[PDB]
Amino acid sequence: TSHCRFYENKYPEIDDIVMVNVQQIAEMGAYVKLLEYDNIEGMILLSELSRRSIQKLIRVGKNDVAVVLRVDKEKGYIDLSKRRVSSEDIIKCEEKYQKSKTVHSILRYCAEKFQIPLEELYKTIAWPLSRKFGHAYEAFKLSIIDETVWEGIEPPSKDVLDELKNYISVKIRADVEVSCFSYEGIDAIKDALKSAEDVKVKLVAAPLYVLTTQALDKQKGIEQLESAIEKITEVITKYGGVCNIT
Amino acid sequence: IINRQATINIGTIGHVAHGKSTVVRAISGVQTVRFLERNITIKLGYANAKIYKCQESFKSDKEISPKCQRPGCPGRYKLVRHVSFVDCPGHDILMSTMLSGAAVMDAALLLIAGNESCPQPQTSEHLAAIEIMKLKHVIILQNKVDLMREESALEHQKSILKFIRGTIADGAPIVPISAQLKYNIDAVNEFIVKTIPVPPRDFMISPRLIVIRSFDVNKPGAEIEDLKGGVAGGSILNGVFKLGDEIEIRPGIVTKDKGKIQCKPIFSNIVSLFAEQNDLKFAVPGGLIGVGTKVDPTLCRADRLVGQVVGAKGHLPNIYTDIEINYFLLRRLLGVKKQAKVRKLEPNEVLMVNIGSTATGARVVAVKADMARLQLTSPACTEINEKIALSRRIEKHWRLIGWATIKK
Repeated sequence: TSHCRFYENKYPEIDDIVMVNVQQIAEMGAYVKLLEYDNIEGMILLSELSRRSIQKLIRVGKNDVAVVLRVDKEKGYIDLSKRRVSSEDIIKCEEKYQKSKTVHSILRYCAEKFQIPLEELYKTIAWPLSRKFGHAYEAFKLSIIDETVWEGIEPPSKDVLDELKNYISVKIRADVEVSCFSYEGIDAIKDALKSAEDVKVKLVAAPLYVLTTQALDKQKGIEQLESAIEKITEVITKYGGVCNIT
Repeated sequence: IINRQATINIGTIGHVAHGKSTVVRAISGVQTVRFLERNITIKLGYANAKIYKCQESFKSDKEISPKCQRPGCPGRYKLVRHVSFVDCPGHDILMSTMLSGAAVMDAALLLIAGNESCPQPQTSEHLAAIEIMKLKHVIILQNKVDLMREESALEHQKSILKFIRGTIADGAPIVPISAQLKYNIDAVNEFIVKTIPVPPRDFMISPRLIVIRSFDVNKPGAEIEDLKGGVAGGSILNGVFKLGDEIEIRPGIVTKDKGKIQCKPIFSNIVSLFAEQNDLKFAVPGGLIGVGTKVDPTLCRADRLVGQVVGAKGHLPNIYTDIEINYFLLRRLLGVKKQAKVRKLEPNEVLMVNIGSTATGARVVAVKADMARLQLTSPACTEINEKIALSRRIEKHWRLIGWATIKK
């Protein structure tokens, strides 16, 4: 089940920014659910929504950037405005929303695993990360780089945490053909193999040797493979045997 | 059970999809490997057989199984002889392998089916070849007998008898046995004991070895470094080998392909021997042994070196390019479906001359009446005289003409 507010408190403040997902329009405006501050409905009247064909769009799926005007902190009533939000911090707001979404996505494995309420899990996550640091995505990033935030809280599920870490955390192939004619052979082959290994190396049938080289930062691959090939070439020519590289 | 290896070689001949492999299976217990990586190198088949005595009406003798239960006696069998089988296909394109098999063989078994065509020239050709290649121990066997009529088989036998008398093979036994229903092999076994003797063999004569098959020991499953040396299946005629000798393949190979060649033939030492089922020390000649030498697993894999002579360090034979052959011609051609007459030799024509086991191309230059001078394209070695069969071309594929001997 999907519930629970993004921040620490249930109800929004004055002047703060929220992102809304629209469900239905006309008659009132948009009494719609929020994706920045809880799943409970918040309404805009048909005046603050538009500035500059207006009725033609705004149905299901489309997102609106809005500022909160009036909050009733007693039973549950939210008032919003679209016109006031200037296009200077809109990008920043969008970024924030994205970060929030990512955080929410991150808090799903736990929900899946131990079959317990999501809100409590969220609360348990938000106490070290969302409280002291500020925004949560950056904190998460920091943790993944250098463990610094997970120290403050004890884990009821360490395995789940490990899984999460794992989730948060390129193979190139080469061909070598061997066909000797000299005295010794198997030993030579072994030697050749030893010059082209360092991760995963496997044998297929007989004439071909297949090795997979792991790339650190995308472009890397030729800077070792070629050397290995050269070494192989150096190896086999001395005794009286021939090897080919396509 | 003692680990005494092969003593004498027995061979099998016939036609494709007839019944040779089945016969072999019936004879033995463990299924063969033959028919790119596994076994595929030569058309020849290698299988083993057991000769065990249990003598403690007239036809009952012995059972192939390790323990006999079918006749009655529960006693332990006497060890007399262990034998190796060479299976050779009679296909119309490939016969070099068959020829090679023949050279090592000292016993021949003919197998022809009953419920098909009766007059076939291929069988006759085979018989002729057998007669040529120093043999008198010929046993005729009938394959499919179970799906035949009551007197037709008898008639066929009579016809066969009528055909075969004016040949080198004098007193040839004819036995009808089934391979699909598993019966009457006791008689065959008895015959094997009776008719075929053992020729004298000693340590005195210099070793001669012929390698027919090639094997590599690389199978998927294990990690990177799980390697074994290259195994070469070599059959011996005369010359006893012990562990600790250098083995060489005679003709040699090109080192660079520009640049002159002077590199000596490939030398290799024995790593692990493979005989019957597992490893042994002494190599008694008269059997096909998978000698695992220091030859590469990459070299011995496909059609590159099939049927070549093997020598040892200490004794040196000789390699020839121009060969000298004395020829004898036959009346009318063998192995043609109608029969055609043999023409006299003509200058400047490509003909295939088979010396012992090798299949090489030869060109005719000068022939008077008896002597023939030939030019070779692929390397060949000469020791004594060898068992020579000639093959000429008239239409499509190869045809036999007669027998030959080397004069020196």
